[PDB]
Amino acid sequence: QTSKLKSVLQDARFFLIKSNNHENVSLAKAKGVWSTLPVNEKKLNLAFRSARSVILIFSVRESGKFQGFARLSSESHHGGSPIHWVLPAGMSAKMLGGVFKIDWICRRELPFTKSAHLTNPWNEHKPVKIGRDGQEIELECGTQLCLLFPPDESID
RNA sequence: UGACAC
Repeated sequence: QTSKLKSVLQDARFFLIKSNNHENVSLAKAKGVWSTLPVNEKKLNLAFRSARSVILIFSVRESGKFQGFARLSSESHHGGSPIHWVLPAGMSAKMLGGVFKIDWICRRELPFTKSAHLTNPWNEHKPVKIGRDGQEIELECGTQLCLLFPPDESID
């Protein structure tokens, strides 16, 4: 069975998160928080109240593989210092700082070959690895991704 | 409005 995690997959909204470097994803799991473009933080903040739960799926541009997924624990923060994100070329911190708490359901990576049979109809019907940051994935599509993640038992 | 698949 999928343990208590299944409780989210029955009604949660899934979101495709991208990153320009593996360092932002690695830093986000080391901090237990995340940040993204202000148009995406808005979609995640509004999805938080309208859904039973929100799930953020992590990915890197050059990797094409998923680095993990985590449940949005809270809305974006403000009035305090931001996280030390690794800003890629042409990026600036002014688009960030809306840092939100997240709960890592799995720290492990997952190659797209396991999810190759999946596609997002809430998009151009393209595979789950394509599409921009903040793209909303279908309820049952993103659910299936959570079922095909490997166990994090490699950590200990 | 600024982290698509390569």
